[PDB]
Amino acid sequence: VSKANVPKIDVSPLFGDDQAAKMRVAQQIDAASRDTGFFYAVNHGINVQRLSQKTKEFHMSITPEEKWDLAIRAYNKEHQDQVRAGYYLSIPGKKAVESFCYLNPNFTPDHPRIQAKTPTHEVNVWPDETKHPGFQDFAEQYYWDVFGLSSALLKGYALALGKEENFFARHFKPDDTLASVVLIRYPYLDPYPEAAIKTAADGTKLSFEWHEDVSLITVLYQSNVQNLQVETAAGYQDIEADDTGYLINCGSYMAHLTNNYYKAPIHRVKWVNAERQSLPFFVNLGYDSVIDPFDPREPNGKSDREPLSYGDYLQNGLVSLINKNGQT
Ligand SMILES: CS[C@@H](C)[C@@H](NC(=O)[C@H](CS)NC(=O)CCC[C@H](N)C(=O)O)C(=O)O
Ligand SMILES: [Fe+3]
Repeated sequence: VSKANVPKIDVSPLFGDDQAAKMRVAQQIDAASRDTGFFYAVNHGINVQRLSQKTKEFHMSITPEEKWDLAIRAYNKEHQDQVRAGYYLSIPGKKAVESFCYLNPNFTPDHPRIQAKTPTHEVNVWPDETKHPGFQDFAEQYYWDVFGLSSALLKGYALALGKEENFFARHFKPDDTLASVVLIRYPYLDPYPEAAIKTAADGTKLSFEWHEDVSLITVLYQSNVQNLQVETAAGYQDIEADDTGYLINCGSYMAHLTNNYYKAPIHRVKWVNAERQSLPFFVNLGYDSVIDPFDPREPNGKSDREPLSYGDYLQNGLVSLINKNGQT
């Protein structure tokens, strides 16, 4: 397969007050969004080597007893409130992947949306402090660091579409965002179970099938082991790895609001027998957020699509993705 066009864009102007420089970044985001749908964010300000080291100290020290105690509902019937947040177990001999998901640290027991039991809002669960010293405080601080990067990126997407810079960011707030971090471990295994390997129609061995993302945008750190592919008009292409930057793409909410001007790219995960990390931040809005759909290709900007609230979008999308590609 040939190599996918994935440009490196320096996103540092998006943090400052130089309006013309921000426009130059916006144009590069527009070009990448109309082409393969992917780019690397560089000069982002975040210490990704320390993120990798802290995440590795956690995955490698957590015990089977602690994983049952933190497990989501799909693995532990006792934990009916845990649909999104908590531990997603491996199944030795059948399923290789395992992961930990956490939500907004402001979703405390006194938060009005947790009091009302609104779908998609949960209070995070954490391992014992004495067993994992410093982990919960590191992980909460990381949520705010990648939140800050994502707010800057959202300024560049708004400019790219001909809008004012707070068009998306106004709907992305500390007190109510539905955004999530997932710390995915893909393990080295000897022998690697064949039941954990899927085969595409074209014969390619996979760990996760073709899909579009459920997000507005996705903001991803990975290790330096090549595995991602993107569908283009020329067929599936390889995305090169870069463990110093963040890989960015649009999810299906952005394709809805823009009448498919910025498509949600179809992508998949090749099977590789290597110990590695996939650490996505899914940029989601608030439960009642609505952006009216438009079409930047039409003279009058009007679209034949209906408004959809972010909450309804997120709940149905996460269920459909489990029915399509399986419980992770
Ligand atoms: C290249 S796709 C990627 C970054 C990842 N998959 C995923 O993270 C898959 C597909 S996007 N996403 C999901 O499984 C959605 C998880 C939602 C989360 N529990 C929440 O509650 O917000 C992986 O397999 O590396
Ligand atoms: Fe994805």
